[PDB]
Formats: sequence, structure tokens, C-alpha cells
Amino acid sequence: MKEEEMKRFCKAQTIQRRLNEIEAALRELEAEGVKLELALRRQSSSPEQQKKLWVGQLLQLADKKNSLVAEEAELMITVQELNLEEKQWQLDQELRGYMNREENLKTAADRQAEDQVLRKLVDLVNQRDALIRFQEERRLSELAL
Amino acid sequence: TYDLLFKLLLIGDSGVGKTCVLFRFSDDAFNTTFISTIGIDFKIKTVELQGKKIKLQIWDTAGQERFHTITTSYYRGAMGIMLVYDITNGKSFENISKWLRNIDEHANEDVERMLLGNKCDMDDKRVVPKGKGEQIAREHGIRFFETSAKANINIEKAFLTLAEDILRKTP
Ligand SMILES: Nc1nc2c(ncn2[C@@H]2O[C@H](COP(=O)(O)OP(=O)(O)NP(=O)(O)O)[C@@H](O)[C@H]2O)c(=O)[nH]1
Ligand SMILES: [Mg+2]
Repeated sequence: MKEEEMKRFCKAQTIQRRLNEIEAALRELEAEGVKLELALRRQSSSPEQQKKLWVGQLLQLADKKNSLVAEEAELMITVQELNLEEKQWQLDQELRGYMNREENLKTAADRQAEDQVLRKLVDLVNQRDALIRFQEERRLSELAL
Repeated sequence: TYDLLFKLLLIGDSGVGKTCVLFRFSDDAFNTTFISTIGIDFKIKTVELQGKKIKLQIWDTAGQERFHTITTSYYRGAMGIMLVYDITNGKSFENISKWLRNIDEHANEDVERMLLGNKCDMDDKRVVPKGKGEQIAREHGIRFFETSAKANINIEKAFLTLAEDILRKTP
């Protein structure tokens, strides 16, 4: 399946598009928040009804921001996962090239190159694994109140 | 967004269907072309068991002997290990004894072990009777399923049964 090269690329473009939308939305949200908190302090005097409508609007903004920021955090890890998966796929293809050649025809430099690519491949799997462990330690961390 | 992370590991001779067994579990598809696993790999699959979202990190080893020292460094982290042979390949099953010895040597003492006889869709070409599998599992006191990645027989059941054994001792 070279289907998976194309699927990985499309998923990466899709996530980048969503990341661009979240960045714009957080920018808007922070400006709206700044505006309403200036209103509440400057109009230290206006109807309590309109004040509680402004605090209500800052509480809905607060929840929308938390949602956006948490979605953004998940997507940023997925971007790095797809980036590692693509590098792993590149070494897999190179190493598969070396391995499908007759051993009679391999110089000493060829065999050393083949070994080096194998060690880089294994290290990329270990890098993907470190990302799993980063998520696990954040899960343990976020449970702490 | 998930409750628990479980580390699983598939081992067994090259060609028994380890990568296919995983691809059926994680993508409900089957590929007939043999692409031999180079060194080591893993996939992620999240499942729901007893109201818990469990994140499965399933390590897939190369069965070829040149990759042996690479694969042995991943035994110690495993919480469950599927030992896979091919019901049409006699030597794959006689090698189950050796794979069990590798677990004795490199894996945590309390690892959950499960025996899978894959390719159970090729009854016409069976060499290993289901009862030999049953008997060796009984001798080691471990679970045994006959599986098929091609026909989707007992794949989900094997993985979720092993995950439930890990979960049942989690507290
Ligand atoms: N009929 C049948 N063929 C299967 C089944 N599972 C796998 N195969 C076939 O058997 C071959 C080996 O599959 P594969 O998953 O790569 O085996 P493996 O254990 O990962 N080999 P390796 O350790 O070298 O990576 C493939 O051609 C695959 O299509 C099955 O349930 N039924
Ligand atoms: Mg494989």
C-alpha cells in the first residue's frame, strides 16, 4: 500500500488547515475578551443586568478557549506523529532497496550503509515511542487536580 | 482522553501472519502481498472495555533471525505477548517452545501470554492439529485461539481477551 503515503499526506494537510483555523479563532477570542474586560472595569457603574451579561459572555469565551487550546494540543502531537511516520517510511524504502540486492554484489561500504540505515530506522520507532510516553505523562499530569 | 495504556507484543517465526493479524485488528482489512517486517514496529488502537478507554500500543516484531537482538530489547516492556504460529507450517509450531523460552528470558515474570494458531482458513493444508495447540497451551496454562487474518476469525476476540486479562490485574 502506497495508499498510505497519500493518506498520510492528506491527513497532514487537513490537520494544518484546522490548526490555521484554531489560531485565527484564538486571536479573535482574546481580542473580544480584552474588550469585555475593559467594559466591565470602565463601566464600574452600569446596570447590574448588563454587567452579569458581560461576565456571562466572558465565561462562554473562557470555555470556548479551553476547548480550542485542548484541541490544538492534540493536533500538534498528531502532526509530529505523521512527520515521524513519514521519515520511518523513507528509511524503510531505502533499506528495502539495500536488502533486495544480491549479497555477492555488495561492497564493504554498502554493507556499512545498510547497517546505518537499520539503526536509524529503529531509532525512529523509538522516537515515535517517546511521543507515546509524552502523552502518557501528560495524562497522569492533567489528572492532578 | 484515554484511561489506560497497555503495551502488547507479537512474536513468532517469519511468515506466520503477525503483521496481518495486527492489520486486521487495527483496520479491518487484509493484504495478500508478503511485505516482511524490518526490525520492529508498533501500531496504536484504542478500545473500550468495562467502561474504560484503553490505549493499546501493539508492538510488531520481525520474525527473521537477523533481527533477533533488536526484538529482544522490547520484551521487557510488554504486558501481554501473543505467540503466533501458522497452522500450515509445521516448523512454525515446533518453534513455539523456543519463543516461550525467549519470553522466560527477556520478559517480565508476570507477563500475560497467549498462543495464536493463525491461517485457520487453510484447513485443506493444515499440518498442526488444533489439539496440539490446545495441549501445549494447557501445559503452560495459557489461552489459545486459532485465528485467520484473511477471513477475520477470532482476531478481535484474541486481542480483547488479552486486554481484559491485563485489565483484570490492573488494581
Ligand atoms: N490464507 C491466509 N494467509 C495469511 C493469513 N495471515 C497472513 N497470511 C499471509 O501470510 C503471509 C505472511 O504475512 P505476514 O503478516 O507478513 O507474516 P509475518 O509474521 O509478519 N512475517 P514477518 O515476521 O517476516 O514480518 C502474507 O502473504 C499474508 O498474506 C491468514 O489468516 N490466512
Ligand atoms: Mg510482519
